[PDB]
Amino acid sequence: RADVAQLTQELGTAFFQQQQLPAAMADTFLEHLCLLDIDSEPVAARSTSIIATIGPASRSVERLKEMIKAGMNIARLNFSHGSHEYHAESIANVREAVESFAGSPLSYRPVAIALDTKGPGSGPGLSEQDVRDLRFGVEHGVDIVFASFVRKASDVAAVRAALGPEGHGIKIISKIENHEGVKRFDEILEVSDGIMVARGDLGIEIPAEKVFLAQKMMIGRCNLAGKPVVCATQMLESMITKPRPTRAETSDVANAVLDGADCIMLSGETAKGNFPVEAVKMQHAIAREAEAAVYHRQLFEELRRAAPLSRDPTEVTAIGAVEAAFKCCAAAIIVLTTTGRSAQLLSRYRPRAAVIAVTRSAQAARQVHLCRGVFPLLYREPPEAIWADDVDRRVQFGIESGKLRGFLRVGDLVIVVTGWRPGSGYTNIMRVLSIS
Amino acid sequence: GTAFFQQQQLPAAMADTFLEHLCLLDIDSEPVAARSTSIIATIGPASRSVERLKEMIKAGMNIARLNFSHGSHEYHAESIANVREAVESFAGSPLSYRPVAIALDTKGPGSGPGLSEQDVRDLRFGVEHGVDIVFASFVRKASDVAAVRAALGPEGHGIKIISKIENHEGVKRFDEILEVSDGIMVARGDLGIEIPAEKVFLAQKMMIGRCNLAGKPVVCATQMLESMITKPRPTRAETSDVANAVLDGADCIMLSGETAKGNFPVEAVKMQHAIAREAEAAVYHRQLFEELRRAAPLSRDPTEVTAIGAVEAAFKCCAAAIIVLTTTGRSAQLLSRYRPRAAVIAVTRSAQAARQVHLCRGVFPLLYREPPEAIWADDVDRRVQFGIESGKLRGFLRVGDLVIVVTGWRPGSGYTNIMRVLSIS
Amino acid sequence: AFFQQQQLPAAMADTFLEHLCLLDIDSEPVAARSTSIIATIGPASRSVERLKEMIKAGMNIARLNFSHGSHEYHAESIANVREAVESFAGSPLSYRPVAIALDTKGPGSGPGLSEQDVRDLRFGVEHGVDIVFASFVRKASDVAAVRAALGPEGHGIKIISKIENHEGVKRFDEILEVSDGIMVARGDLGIEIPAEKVFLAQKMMIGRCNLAGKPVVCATQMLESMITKPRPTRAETSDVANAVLDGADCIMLSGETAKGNFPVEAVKMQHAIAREAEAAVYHRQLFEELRRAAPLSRDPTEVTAIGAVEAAFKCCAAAIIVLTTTGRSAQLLSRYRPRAAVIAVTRSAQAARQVHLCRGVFPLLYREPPEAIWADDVDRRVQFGIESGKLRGFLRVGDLVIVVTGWRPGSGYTNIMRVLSIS
Amino acid sequence: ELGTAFFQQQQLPAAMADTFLEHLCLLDIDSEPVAARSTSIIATIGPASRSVERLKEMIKAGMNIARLNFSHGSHEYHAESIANVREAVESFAGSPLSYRPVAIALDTKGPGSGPGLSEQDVRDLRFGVEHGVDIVFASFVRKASDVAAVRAALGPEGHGIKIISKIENHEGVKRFDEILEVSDGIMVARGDLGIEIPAEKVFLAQKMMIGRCNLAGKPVVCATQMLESMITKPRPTRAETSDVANAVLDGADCIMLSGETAKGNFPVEAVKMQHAIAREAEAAVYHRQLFEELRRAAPLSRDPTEVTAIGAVEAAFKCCAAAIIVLTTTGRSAQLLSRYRPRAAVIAVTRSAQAARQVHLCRGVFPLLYREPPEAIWADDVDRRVQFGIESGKLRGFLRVGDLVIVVTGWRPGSGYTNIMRVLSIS
Ligand SMILES: O=P(O)(O)OC[C@H]1O[C@](O)(COP(=O)(O)O)[C@@H](O)[C@@H]1O
Ligand SMILES: O=P(O)(O)OC[C@H]1O[C@](O)(COP(=O)(O)O)[C@@H](O)[C@@H]1O
Ligand SMILES: O=P(O)(O)OC[C@H]1O[C@](O)(COP(=O)(O)O)[C@@H](O)[C@@H]1O
Ligand SMILES: O=P(O)(O)OC[C@H]1O[C@](O)(COP(=O)(O)O)[C@@H](O)[C@@H]1O
Ligand SMILES: [K+]
Ligand SMILES: [K+]
Ligand SMILES: [K+]
Ligand SMILES: [K+]
Ligand SMILES: [Mg+2]
Ligand SMILES: [Mg+2]
Ligand SMILES: [Mg+2]
Ligand SMILES: [Mg+2]
Ligand code: NA
Ligand code: NA
Ligand code: NA
Repeated sequence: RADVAQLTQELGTAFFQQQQLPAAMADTFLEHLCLLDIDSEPVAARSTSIIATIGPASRSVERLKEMIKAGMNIARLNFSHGSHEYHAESIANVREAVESFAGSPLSYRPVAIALDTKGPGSGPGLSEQDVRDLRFGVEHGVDIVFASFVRKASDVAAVRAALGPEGHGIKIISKIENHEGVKRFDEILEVSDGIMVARGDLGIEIPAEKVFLAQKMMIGRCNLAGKPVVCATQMLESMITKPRPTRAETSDVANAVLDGADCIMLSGETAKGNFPVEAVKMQHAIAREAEAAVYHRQLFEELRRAAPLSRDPTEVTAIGAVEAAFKCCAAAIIVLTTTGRSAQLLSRYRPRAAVIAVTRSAQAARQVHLCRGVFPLLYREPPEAIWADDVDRRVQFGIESGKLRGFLRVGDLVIVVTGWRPGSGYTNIMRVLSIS
Repeated sequence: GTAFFQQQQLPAAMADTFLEHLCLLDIDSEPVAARSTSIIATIGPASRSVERLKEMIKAGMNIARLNFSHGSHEYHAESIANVREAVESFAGSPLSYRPVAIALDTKGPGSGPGLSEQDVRDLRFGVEHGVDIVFASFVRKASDVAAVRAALGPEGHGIKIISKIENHEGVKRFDEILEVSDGIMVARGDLGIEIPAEKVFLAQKMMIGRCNLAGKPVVCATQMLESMITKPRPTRAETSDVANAVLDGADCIMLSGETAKGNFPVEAVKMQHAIAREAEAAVYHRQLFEELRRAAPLSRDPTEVTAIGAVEAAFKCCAAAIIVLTTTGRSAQLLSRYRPRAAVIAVTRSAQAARQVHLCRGVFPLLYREPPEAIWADDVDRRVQFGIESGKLRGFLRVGDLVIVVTGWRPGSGYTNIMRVLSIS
Repeated sequence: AFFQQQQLPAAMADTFLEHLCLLDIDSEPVAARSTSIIATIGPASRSVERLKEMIKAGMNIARLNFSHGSHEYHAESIANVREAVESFAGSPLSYRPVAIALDTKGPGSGPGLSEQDVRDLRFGVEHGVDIVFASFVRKASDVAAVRAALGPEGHGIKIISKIENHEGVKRFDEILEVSDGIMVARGDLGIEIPAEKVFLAQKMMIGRCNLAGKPVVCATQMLESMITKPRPTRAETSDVANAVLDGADCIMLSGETAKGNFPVEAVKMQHAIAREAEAAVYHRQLFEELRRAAPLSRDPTEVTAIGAVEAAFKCCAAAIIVLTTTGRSAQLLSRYRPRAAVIAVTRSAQAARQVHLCRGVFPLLYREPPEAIWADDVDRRVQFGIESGKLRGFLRVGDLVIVVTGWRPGSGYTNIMRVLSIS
Repeated sequence: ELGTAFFQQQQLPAAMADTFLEHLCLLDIDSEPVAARSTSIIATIGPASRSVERLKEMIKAGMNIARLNFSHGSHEYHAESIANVREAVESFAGSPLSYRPVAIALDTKGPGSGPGLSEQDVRDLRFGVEHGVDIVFASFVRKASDVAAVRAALGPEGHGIKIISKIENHEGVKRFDEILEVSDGIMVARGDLGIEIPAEKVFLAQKMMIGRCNLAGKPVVCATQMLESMITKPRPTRAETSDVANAVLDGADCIMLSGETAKGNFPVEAVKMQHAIAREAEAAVYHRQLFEELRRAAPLSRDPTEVTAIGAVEAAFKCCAAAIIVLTTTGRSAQLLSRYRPRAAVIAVTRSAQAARQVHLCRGVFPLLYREPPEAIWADDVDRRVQFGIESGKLRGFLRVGDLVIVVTGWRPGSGYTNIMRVLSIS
């Protein structure tokens, strides 16, 4: 207790009874489980992003507005079904629903658009349909590609080549769907931006009883590499027909978050099901509960022990900022980022504190949804004449959005992460600030 | 030789952190050990046939659950007769005979504040028909367990009482309930309606952790393979749920509609068996054993002291099994609480203890039928040899394997105090 | 080559046992010596010429034992120490501050702070001593009497309570609470309690001081045989190494420097052993345990300190440069025992002297002209830390350093940590 | 059932701590040691400690191993020292409470230069075999071939003599692994080591060698200048008491006295001081981390003696066992228990007088020489030896009725079959 006694006197016992903080303070994983409390309410914003597949049940602008409000962060377009005209209309509807909230930039929630490819089929690699669909993606400015049936590093290179010179900024998330993809995982992760554990095909390609081993291994390896990992397929399957999920489905969603997944996905549940909005709301409710149940004490210790020494100032600042956030129970870590990289490096240490990422790049704001606990804020103001004042205005924008979004209150401590000069790659500063 | 350290997730077992353990999990590393998490199958119209029950026993069913929320006493007496006929059909080959427990799951208190009159009648029927376990519905406080125990009367003292936690009050009063119960059931069906659905996993993980700390059996129940009531293969969420219940530390996993009324009762049992085997090999024993040891208090009880020594010895040599002689099952339960990787082969003359020890993870009961040898030390050795011969026939043991043998210094329950390292010949 | 030195193979070990197995006599220490050396000034070490050699050998704190000698004698010792210290002031990038500590005679027959101690404490204030080593502290009220005897002009003097008997050990927690630090005074402790129990008292007190983040001094008979012999015994080198491994902030020399035949050699020996022992510290366990035990805090200096030490370990930072007025920001970094040297840039001459009490804090006294813009003044003090660090061998071009500063002037506002590449 | 007082003695509050830092913070000068002293004391025999009367006082003070330094004195001088040690030891053979085996160790002059074993070392090693010494402390061992030369010189009759390799220079430290592999144990010979390598590096060599020996399960001796000032002064310095305590905390199986007992004015007081400090330091060992690390670092084993030893040590910790009674012919089963550093005393019952003397090299092993004729029924002979261990334990203060003990035996007679651990209640 002496390690939390002064902070308990200052913040109160009510603060320390919420968000599974009694379980967080435990000295062993066993004691942590024993202290999990159904009466300990989650307080933090939901950190695991929700990917919802867009289809006939979730295509209308009106329905998409409800889905964004329910918690959808990434809209998935499954190119296994529908024409280019159909998907272009889905993209337009998503963009219309997203831009309907651009009224106030303080609450504007960016939504990424992901293109999920049909796949190689009987072919040994990049199909002609995938080449056409990937070209459509670049032309329509998609943020992410979920590349189907990635079996080796050369499959990812073929996807990158098909995106051409104009699609260099698009994130490639390799879908691991068969035995070869699992066995060649390391070479695939090395050349990918992230991974999707595509359990539908994986569960038919390898014995169904082995899928959890592949899922846990891939999530662990992605967490170690600091690259986003998506858990997908049949997470809330029964909700395609019923308004409430089974006990196995709620458990699966909670366990994907506890495993370390950055994102969780909905397929038939939102694309064609009877309750698309309810499915998004259910993933949101479970992820909030499960994130608070993460045993950060061991996770942070293990991420530090396993991660190699780094001479990169962004990485060095990120670990210092996460350590500082844990020391004071910081409400948030506000970070300025051009590409999303500084926010991704904070996310890899899994802080309890929300990572509020302030960026001018609309694409980076959408793409950072791939990183757990990163809350993107799109800054729209033109640059100030003095650079230091432009940095300060962006930090204040993060604070004001954080106050109005519920993340921050007067009296809270926040960690602010910035760099010494303009441009990407120069993050090197960490500040402890009292919110006024 | 060399292939041995490739199997049963041994590369992941040797890892220095839980994160690296996860990174080393291999879909090609085949499980070798026998499946340690017991399977409880609910009996109903889909699974009452004596011939279908024989297939369920072969598939891996260890405990037959009788749900007294449906059917009369006449119905449940027929279910018991059918289970006993199917189980006893294998008694002609003692080396492969698998005991099967019979559990009575009560209707519950309804709108009442405690033990119902129907529950009193059902509990007496349970004693009269010799059931091994009671799964007491809606246990909300310690007095509910005392009322169940009193309704079982003087003749039902040996029946195990597994308290079902199904509502907010049961979760909040968990410690006082566990203290007076033989074990717990995380009854997720009612729990998921009584508390928010998104909070059930917290209740399940807490209860399993607390039962593991207390060394008392814990059952994970309801909708684990729900889609298998009508489909031949489960969903990805269902296989994950079964695997995670085992990784959480559940001693038993259960099937309800999947075996009582569904079209795939045998396949549901086979699926739980296949998943549990994979998940048990994926347990990070290095941390689990260390934490169970650190949390367990010092003990002056020789059975408890021998059990921790035997489990430590089994991990040191990668023992294929710990062979234990037991009258009540207690010596096997105390070995099970330290979660050894080695199968705990429990040799007993008590048909009831043989059935009840299925509640304890990794305990493989063998019912010894022979009358005692005149020389007690020779009778103990004959039982150890029966454990070895059964283990060999069932694939648990081979010549060259090391086994830990746990026995006592005198006849009768409560005197376990010896651990021996034996090479299988 | 980098990873072969300063016991880095042993530092990477997964257990304390494997760390011991990987210790290498060929792995040379590269970091500057972090444990301060306290040398007792007496007939063998009073000359200005001798004191210059002692400062060069590694003496950081000059102890005046008021159990012997008059006020006139000690005033002359103080003047000689100050003359020797100030003779190196011509090179500001290499100047080493040296603290002056007054070790009291003690209560004797007990009851009441001695009238001799009242006079000696007033002498200390008048002569501007940095530290008081208060003899035979048995309870919190003894520290209060020492503080009261220092008066209004002595508020800034650090009180290091000497634990010398059973009562002091038993009432340790209440003593530490009101003291700036502790001295494990093994001479009297070894006569007051059984000789074979002193190591238990030493290890307990060092552990509790490390937990509290307060300085702890190991003292007496560390290199005893060096009073008459040019080389110490095997037990003496082991004792010095083990005091550093136990977690002592300072190590002391008494008769070895006050009256011995080899005072300079004794200082050189403590310096050589301490540097080897500091590299042999198993930081992986020490940092984790200190981090887990240090309470959660909303004080920005405490929050910045742990973030800075974590960042330093992540990049193998050559140093943590910190700006400090009172020494507090450097003390809060020192409590986490970084491998990186804590270079404390200060304008206060007294704070520069007193921070030698905290392990791994290298004080630099800032004497460069002031800048008109506060932001430029801070930057120049940071560049001074870099320049002094380069000259002294702490830093080289290409090294990474962690820089710790505040958002406004004055003490108590440290809240910034920056990762900086040298040149 | 143990009482409250039980958990306050032998640093049990510090033993229960969750971190090493918390363990240090909980060390208590008022928490009295209760266990018997486990670190053996080696005393060098010389003019100050040669008389039968002085040796009797040294045995009473705690001397377990008598060291004969063949760097000085003739074969006739050392034969008289050996006879005096044996006379002093056998003078207690009447009283079971006072009789204790004492090993005799021959410390060689060394190679000086040359390319192999010196002619003097060959003759001195032959003298050792002829006079039935238990241990050889081989001076200036630099490589594995130096150990093989000592092993060869122990002739056809002395293959059972333990070779403790003395590491005294840079080459010995650098070639440590190959030396330890072929040796029975190691001596950290700090006198020469402190002249051969920089004085400030000796502690690194000491801690490294003790750690590697602990990992290998082989005895390690800390030697030279431990209580140096006691050659002329009746009490040691603060650095000397610290050095003894830290050698025990480092993991040394034995501690040594050289000039302190060979020529000093206070030989008996030096032995008493080492006994007093070792008892305090053994209780201060952080067993929770030590056992966990020894467990994690030691490889998996299919040797039943090793498997039984770890099970027995785990069981001893679980019940706070007063002792682990082990039957051993060569000492190996006691050595394998000792490597896991139990807090419980390891009472080793043996018929071998040589094994009884030699097991003093292993920390926490209390040898009991058994001389009853063998029973016709082997199980009866085993039971009689187990009860001999219990009754000796009761007489010596290790055990009382109601205590729990762990008993380690094998399934058949002869060395190499240890495979049984039992939990017994003392009646
Ligand atoms: O995370 P990224 O892509 O490296 O961006 C971080 C960069 O953002 C900043 O904080 C602000 O940069 P800009 O003013 O160019 O937007 C830089 O100081 C820092 O290098
Ligand atoms: O586990 P339990 O019920 O305590 O039974 C263990 C008992 O079994 C035995 O091994 C054999 O006893 P029996 O010969 O009476 O079957 C005893 O020595 C021991 O006390
Ligand atoms: O360690 P201390 O005593 O709190 O001093 C730290 C202070 O030093 C500074 O870095 C510089 O302050 P000054 O300009 O007054 O010297 C402050 O920003 C900070 O509050
Ligand atoms: O430690 P060692 O030399 O292997 O001796 C252990 C041996 O002692 C015994 O316990 C008793 O053997 P003996 O009857 O031959 O003395 C054996 O069962 C065991 O193999
Ligand atoms: K697809
Ligand atoms: K029921
Ligand atoms: K004094
Ligand atoms: K010699
Ligand atoms: Mg697919
Ligand atoms: Mg129910
Ligand atoms: Mg004194
Ligand atoms: Mg020598
Ligand atoms: Na996110
Ligand atoms: Na089972
Ligand atoms: Na000993």
